[PDB]
Amino acid sequence: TSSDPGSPFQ
Amino acid sequence: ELPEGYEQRTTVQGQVYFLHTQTGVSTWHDPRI
Repeated sequence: TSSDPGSPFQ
Repeated sequence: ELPEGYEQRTTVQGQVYFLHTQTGVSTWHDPRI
């Protein structure tokens, strides 16, 4: 439950 | 199962993204695969 990146639409 | 370092993260986006920040892994693919 720890992320630095944004989520991809690819 | 995964190698240690990855957390299993899922977004309401309906897709899972496997994150492991040693070297900043942000990926669609299961890293064990």
